[PDB]
Amino acid sequence: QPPPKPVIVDKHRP
Amino acid sequence: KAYRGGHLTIRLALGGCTNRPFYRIVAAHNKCPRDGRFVEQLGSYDPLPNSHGEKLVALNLDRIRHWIGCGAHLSKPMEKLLGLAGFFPLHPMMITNAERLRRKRAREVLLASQKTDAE
Amino acid sequence: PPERELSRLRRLYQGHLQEESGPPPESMPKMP
Amino acid sequence: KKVRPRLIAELARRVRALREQLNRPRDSQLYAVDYETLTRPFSGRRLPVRAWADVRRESRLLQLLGRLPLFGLGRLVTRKSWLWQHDEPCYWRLTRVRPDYTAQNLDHGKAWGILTFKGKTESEAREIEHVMYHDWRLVPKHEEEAFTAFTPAPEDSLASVPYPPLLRAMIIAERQKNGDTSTEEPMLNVQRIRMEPWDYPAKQEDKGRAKGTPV
Amino acid sequence: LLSSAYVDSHKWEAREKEHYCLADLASLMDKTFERKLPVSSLTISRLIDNISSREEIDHAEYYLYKFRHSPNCWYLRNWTIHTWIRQCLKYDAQDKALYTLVNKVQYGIFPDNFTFNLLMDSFIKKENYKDALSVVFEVMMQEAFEVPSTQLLSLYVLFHCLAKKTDFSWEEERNFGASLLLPGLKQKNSVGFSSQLYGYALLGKVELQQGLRAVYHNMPLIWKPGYLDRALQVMEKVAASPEDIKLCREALDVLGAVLKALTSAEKLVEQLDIEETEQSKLPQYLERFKALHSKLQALGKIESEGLLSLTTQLVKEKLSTCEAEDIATYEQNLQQWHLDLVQLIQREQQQREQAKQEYQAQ
Repeated sequence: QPPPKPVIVDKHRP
Repeated sequence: KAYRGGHLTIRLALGGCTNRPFYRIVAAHNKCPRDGRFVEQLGSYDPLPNSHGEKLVALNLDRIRHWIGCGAHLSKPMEKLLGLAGFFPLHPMMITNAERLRRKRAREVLLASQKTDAE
Repeated sequence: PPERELSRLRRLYQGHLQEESGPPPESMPKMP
Repeated sequence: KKVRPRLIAELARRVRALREQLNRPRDSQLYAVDYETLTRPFSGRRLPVRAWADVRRESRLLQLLGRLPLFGLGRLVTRKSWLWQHDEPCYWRLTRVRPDYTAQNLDHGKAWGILTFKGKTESEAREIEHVMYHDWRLVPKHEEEAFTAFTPAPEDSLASVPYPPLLRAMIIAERQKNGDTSTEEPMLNVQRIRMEPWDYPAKQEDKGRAKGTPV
Repeated sequence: LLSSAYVDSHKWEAREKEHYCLADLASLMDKTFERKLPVSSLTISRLIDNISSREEIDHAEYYLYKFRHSPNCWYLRNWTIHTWIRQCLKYDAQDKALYTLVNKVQYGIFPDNFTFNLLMDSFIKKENYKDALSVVFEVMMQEAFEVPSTQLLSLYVLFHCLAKKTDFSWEEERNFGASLLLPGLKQKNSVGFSSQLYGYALLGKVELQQGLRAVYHNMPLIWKPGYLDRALQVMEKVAASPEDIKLCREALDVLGAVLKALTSAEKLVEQLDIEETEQSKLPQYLERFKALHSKLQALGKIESEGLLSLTTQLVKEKLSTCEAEDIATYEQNLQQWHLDLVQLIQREQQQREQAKQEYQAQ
């Protein structure tokens, strides 16, 4: 069971 | 010397010389050496039969009852000496070993009978 | 010991059991 | 009476104590076991032979509790050894569970509950021992009514036993010396002695923990 | 099969929700994780409640996974789990809801009975019986058959899959047998007793072939042998019962087939040698079954209708009553959940204000 891949997307501050 | 934890134990301290065992019943700390410091000697035990064919055991019962009531434990051989004396009930190992010895000799009788009868 | 208790020990110690022993002789045998 | 103090001895004592808390090993590390070689990677010590069969078959306590809401609070958990040894229902009624968050599967930790050993229920909940053992089983809810069903048996605990032969003779001899004349046989009040089964759970609170040295 | 009122999400969307940015909450949780500090149950709840996109569900999945691996994992509030399922259904993420449900150990997803019906119904509405089957298994694992609505929905999906399915694996027989035994005991009617008879037949087959351990290992089943014996006891109970209780012929045929198949055809002993093994009792079971089968047929205790046909009629009669009770209790939970959420917000606000005032004094 592979752990979830941490993905971060920044859109709050342009 | 103040050991970490530990307790008093009534055990046998071996004395005498080589091939001449002799045990002194003492009340000493658990962590102390076998023949080291003891609080109070509570008797003696001579495993070798004397000229009368007897094994002499000395039991300072008044002091033995005192130390047992103070929390002193008993070694397994000491619990058998008390059982032999009748101070304590017979230890289960003494009874169990007696049963095993009877079984061992019972099988020896069957082997002896077969040798004589068959041959 | 009861039969059920003996079976419980056999299940508890599978593969490491000795021959069951009956009651010991009432008296100590001697060599003829 | 002035003696040169040992500042470093006190300094080293505090440092070791602090590091043993900051760098304390976790349950997932201490009690991890390699099921192939049956050895713990933390210390490299082989498990006892008699425990080999149960390790590969049964499950740890929090292995079952990791698949239940609230970590299975209020449910009943038993052990395979208790099932084989005792016909009477032996189980724990869980009250508090502390999981090990460091574990990937959250299959390690501590738990508190009410013990019911051989049909006798303790009044107050206390900590549960042998949690890390691969011995636990989970009682189904529908089977709880039949499993929890227990009927007490009348007590036939002997209260008086004969004295050992030498002690009885001395006690009787004491009576004759003092002038007392009676034919009653002295007996021991073994009724007070509450003999317990050797597999009765002990106090997990008073039990220690493995050291932090890794291998 | 659930009514539109039952699956209506207007009540959930009408909750007093405080607006928060996902990125701000995600950044806040990252700093706490780096410092190896516990994460409050209020913080994770705000993150789940502020899901507003399909992409945001993937980001929330990671933090939900991380919250399961946090010291405050046990404090995962129920409404957060219910919101998580609601968000997944809202943004066409049923697979994500199922994936966390299958990995409940890694995510802490333990929905209540009301939420399980919503997730199961979504697959039924789309005729996704393959995914609905897994949900029923999750209910079996979590033992969430205490609400009659869940029991009826589980029976409908299970029996529907049984008709199409022909080849059964030993794991599947254990899963289907366990998933049918649990709702059968709760339902005191013809379908309920048939499920007990049908479920025992599947579990009994695994016991003799795959061993007794495989039946209850990681399963909500007893370790006591005699699943085939308990199958016969169901027939005996029906034989002495009012005319309402009947056993479907399909369940009887399956049990008879299992006995004949077994009759025709690691190494640790878990049973005492004095006790008779289940294998040696197979001829006795076959003789008892034939006598019971003749007795039940003579008394007219056999129902000619199929399991799916009779279950469908049963749903049409009792589902509506069960839905009304669940909806009212669900409304009470929403009122109860709202009060608890306010208390957590107030507790944080009082602590934050108290922290600042003490900081100013210092």
